[PDB]
Amino acid sequence: GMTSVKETKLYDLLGVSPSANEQELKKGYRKAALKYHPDKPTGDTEKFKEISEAFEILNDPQKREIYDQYGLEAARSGGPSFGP
Repeated sequence: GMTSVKETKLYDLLGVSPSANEQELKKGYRKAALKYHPDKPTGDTEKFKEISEAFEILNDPQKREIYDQYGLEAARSGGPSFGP
């Protein structure tokens, strides 16, 4: 895909590189899931879900763009949902 995003963290959340292929995503996902697994004492469930969400944002041109423009918080919210 096109890396039209602000941060390449989306790839880091999948444990893959910008030009990663499907095989990379699968193996990286297991690595990332092993990294942000809720078994970790901090209990990062949001980060575990963020793994999939990152790919979903990266795989979706709408949220991909929103990520570039505003960032992850906006992209994951489906837009600049930042009220006063």
